[PDB]
Amino acid sequence: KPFIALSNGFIGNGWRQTMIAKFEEAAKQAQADGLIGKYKVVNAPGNNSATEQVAQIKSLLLQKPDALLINPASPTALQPVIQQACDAGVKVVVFDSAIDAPCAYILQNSFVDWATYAAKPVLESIGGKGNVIVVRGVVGSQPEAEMYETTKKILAEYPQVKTVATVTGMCDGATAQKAVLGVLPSVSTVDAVIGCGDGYGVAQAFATAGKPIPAVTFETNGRALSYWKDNKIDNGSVAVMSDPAQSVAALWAALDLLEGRDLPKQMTFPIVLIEEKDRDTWASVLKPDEYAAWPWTRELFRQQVEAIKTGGEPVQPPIPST
Ligand SMILES: O=C(O)[C@H](O)[C@@H](O)CO
Repeated sequence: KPFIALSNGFIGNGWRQTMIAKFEEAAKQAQADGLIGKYKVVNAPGNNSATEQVAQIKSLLLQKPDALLINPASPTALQPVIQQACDAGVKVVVFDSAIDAPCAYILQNSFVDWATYAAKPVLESIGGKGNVIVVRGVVGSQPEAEMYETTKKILAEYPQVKTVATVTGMCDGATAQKAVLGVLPSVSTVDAVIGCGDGYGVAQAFATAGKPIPAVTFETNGRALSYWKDNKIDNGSVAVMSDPAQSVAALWAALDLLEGRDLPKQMTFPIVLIEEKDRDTWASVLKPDEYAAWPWTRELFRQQVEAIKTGGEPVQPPIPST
């Protein structure tokens, strides 16, 4: 039975921890079901560092995986080892990123849509004027770079909005908290903070400074959703992120690849946008540290692939009630 290896370029935020947890739960079940024989997760430590991930992938290849799932630390640094994996007969699914690795299959989300849903409604909620802080995501990664360009583009459409600081948050609340706290004493009143699923941490910085909580971009986790409700935050705050369960979809892709099935080289799967009407539904199911994730079954995966191939309607997976 196949050996599925997963190499993850950054583990220092809760989204990535949910992404691993969902993969490991799905893999464990696949193993019990006799669909796979073995699975392994390896995380590169540090602030999204490609050099150690490349080394880790080479150590994984020595164990002869049948498929390798990769969340890449860099848009470019993994290309040679990806080709090395393919040359050794390994099926390679790059997920939660789009990179120019010709032998790999790409399974991503629309980072552009995410960045737009995080920035545009937030700027509208402050009347297209005022002061904002930009908190960047997983700097060094391809999705972060794409989203930052998108955020700047949207900001350019609102001339009366001033960026009073840019910092790096790594889509991690505590990291964002620390970086924002660092600049608050030096800046004018802040109307919004456009970040990467870090709004709970951003909010704590403002609370520590005794300043009113701006419009923020929350984590799609249980704790942020509850904070949003319990303080009845009604100030333009939003909750949108990519799907951590891209890892589970990548598992199903790998297994289909391993039995000779054809997949598109590029696949766009859906992000997780939590509009007001969906908050309580998600909050009912998510543990505090658990990020919202689509429950991909092998069948739901195949449906989405069929929609992609045929250009049909994106599958809108169901919010789990359990
Ligand atoms: O760590 C994260 O939040 C994710 O990888 C995003 O940067 C891309 O979906």
